[PDB]
Amino acid sequence: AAMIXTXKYHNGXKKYTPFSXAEMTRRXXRLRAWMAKSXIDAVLFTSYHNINYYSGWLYCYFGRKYAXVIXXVKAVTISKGIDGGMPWRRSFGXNIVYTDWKRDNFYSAVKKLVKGAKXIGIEHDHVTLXHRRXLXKALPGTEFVDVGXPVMWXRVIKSSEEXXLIRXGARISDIGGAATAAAISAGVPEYEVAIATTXAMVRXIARXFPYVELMDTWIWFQSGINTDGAHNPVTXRVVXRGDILSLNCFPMIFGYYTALERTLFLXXVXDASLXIWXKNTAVHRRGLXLIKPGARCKDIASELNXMYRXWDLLRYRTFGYGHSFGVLXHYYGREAGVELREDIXTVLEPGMVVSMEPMVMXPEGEPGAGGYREHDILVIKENXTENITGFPFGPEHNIIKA
Amino acid sequence: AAMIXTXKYHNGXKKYTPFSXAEMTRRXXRLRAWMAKSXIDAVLFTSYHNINYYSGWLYCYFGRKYAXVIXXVKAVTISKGIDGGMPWRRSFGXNIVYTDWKRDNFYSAVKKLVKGAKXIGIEHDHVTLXHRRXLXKALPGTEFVDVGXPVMWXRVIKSSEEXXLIRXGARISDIGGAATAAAISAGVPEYEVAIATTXAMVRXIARXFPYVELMDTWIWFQSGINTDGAHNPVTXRVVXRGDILSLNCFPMIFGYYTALERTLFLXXVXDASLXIWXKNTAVHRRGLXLIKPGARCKDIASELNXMYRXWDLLRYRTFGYGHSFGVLXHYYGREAGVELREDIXTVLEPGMVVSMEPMVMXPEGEPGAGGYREHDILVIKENXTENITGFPFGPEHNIIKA
Repeated sequence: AAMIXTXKYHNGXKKYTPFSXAEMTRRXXRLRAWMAKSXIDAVLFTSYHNINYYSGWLYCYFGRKYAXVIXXVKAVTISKGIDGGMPWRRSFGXNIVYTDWKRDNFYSAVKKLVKGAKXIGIEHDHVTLXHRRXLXKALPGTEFVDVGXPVMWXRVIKSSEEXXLIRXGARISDIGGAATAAAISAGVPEYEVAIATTXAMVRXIARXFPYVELMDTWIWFQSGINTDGAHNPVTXRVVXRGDILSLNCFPMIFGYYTALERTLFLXXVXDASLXIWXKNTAVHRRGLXLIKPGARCKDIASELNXMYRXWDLLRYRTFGYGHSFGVLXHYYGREAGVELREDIXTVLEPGMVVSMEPMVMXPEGEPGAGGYREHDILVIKENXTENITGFPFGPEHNIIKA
Repeated sequence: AAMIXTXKYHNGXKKYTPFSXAEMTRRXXRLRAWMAKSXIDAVLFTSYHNINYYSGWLYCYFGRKYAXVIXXVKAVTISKGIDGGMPWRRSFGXNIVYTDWKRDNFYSAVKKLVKGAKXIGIEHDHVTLXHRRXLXKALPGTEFVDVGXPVMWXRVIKSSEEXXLIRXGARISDIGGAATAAAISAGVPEYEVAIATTXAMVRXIARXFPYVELMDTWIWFQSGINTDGAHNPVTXRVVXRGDILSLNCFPMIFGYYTALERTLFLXXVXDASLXIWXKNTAVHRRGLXLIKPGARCKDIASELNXMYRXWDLLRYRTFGYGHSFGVLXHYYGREAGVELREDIXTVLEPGMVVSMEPMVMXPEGEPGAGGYREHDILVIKENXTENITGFPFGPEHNIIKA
């Protein structure tokens, strides 16, 4: 007991951030605005993605509860004692800490920042059944309302600053892109290429920011059958001549995700594979033209489906054509509202940042067996969209003969 | 629709696994037993850690729903189209795939594998409120019971095979350790050290298995104020002579976590800092002796707390003395039932794998400012506990001069 349960130790000074004070305030005020309309007294964010969007700080889980409370006048994050003052140095607003000594210390903190609320917003899509039960025990008369979906929609529109940062990530995506290409050789293990590439981006990232946290940045370099799944982990498989390859760059900068995904081939490509590769590339080019303000997600997916249908490749499609960007990674975020999927009528609006990544996968034993995929990032504007991915795609440039 | 919604396509052949068929069957039958005694018809696992423990396969989230169903006769994993046949190649048992074409495709998948069930077990500590209502919308008269807690308790005990794998991780933790040490030097940026270390471990893992997926393995190398938080990310800060440093190794092998954490100093260490470091190491040696079968987690903590209370350092403790190992990582898992915290009365039994990692944090400006910590893993046996961490700890060895 004589041990501190909830105290605020602000160690060190606020760290650099790419986002301006106005940008961070804009976000926090967007919420207060939504609260005011839905009669909410305070909002309790708990996911990686929301806390990062609204505070600028990205937390490390390891089984502990984390959060951020926002009412009309304040904005506070709730980190654990294991994080010292890093969460305070990195978040826009205030920070408070709780310890492991008592099992309810976290709730004791949310309670302190929630004094008086009647209706509180929590993320219905991140809060578990257990967490909800413990929250009701901690906040007796509070009615919980969802803020998860509302944030998601508000996040689909990127500001110029977010836009600025994503543009910067795309650049690094190309730097990595160049490093993979240079590493490709018959005989080299996949993991060696990944190491070469990730190192390239980490160093590049470390160099372009006065201050920055090198985190989660990774590479997915797949060869042969490993290419049958877009998220397949790097393995120790040896790359062979002729193998179909998949270059995937994911540099994570201040929580924001950007990627570069390109199909490649070692030494040479066979007719069957070349055949499918070009057809997929053709769909890609068409996809890049369909991204425009006012277009419905499904319409885009329906039109592209046709081209595949002609070459009877439709049944080999692996996943949706594109998703929203911003604050997400492989283990958090992603605005489900914007998905280039057949039954999503969501309209594309200026400010959104979607991707075009057509992929088909052919089975083992089949000619051209493997996964084919190109991935570009487009910023939607008032009367068009800007493709910000520089790396070349297609047979004309990606048959690596090093 | 001329497009497949739920189909199973097993592209490739079952990959190698460190676990035997007996080991995996054991885990799946532990559930089947619990279900039988609690009258459950089927279990729907949905978390990273549970699907990995029971199927051996670690999925990639990226916003999609994943699962594994287990009734009395079958064991099937549910993966997305974007994953191709990788989920099948790594799953112990059957595998089914669903597509993005329709929003409920995943649900008709679980629906198919759950026919006739009245009581279904889900993970209440992982299922969101949103996920929960959708499951109720898809499985009408079905009653949901928690299976997360039951699994957590069953996983606290590690089999020999798991113990084997964990010993291999620890060995790799030591290689990372040597690599970090070799890279420490006034003038070098933190991330350069991190890269050297991670590269060393990834290469060492790729070399130890006929087949292995190189995933998530990472290093946290902290210097100066960045040592105030144990999970503080790598930054681009240049290391200076006399800086306190934290070496942290986390190799991820087939989803299993192991760790090596050691306090280090560059060139020299001041008297103030050497002072705190020696006492922390003292709390460490004592902690290693207190880990034995029969001990209650809370008793170990109360006993070590008294040591810190002697030197008036108790107020600087950052977090719990130790946790349980197994299928965990920074973004998933962790058996909450075994925490070396003040209010946890769990009795350590043979077969558990716990850590001993005392830490103290001194604020900026104070003498000795910084975060001090050591981390050893111990495999509890019938009559004692084996320390499998080999890298040295203490001032006698970690005042890096190079």
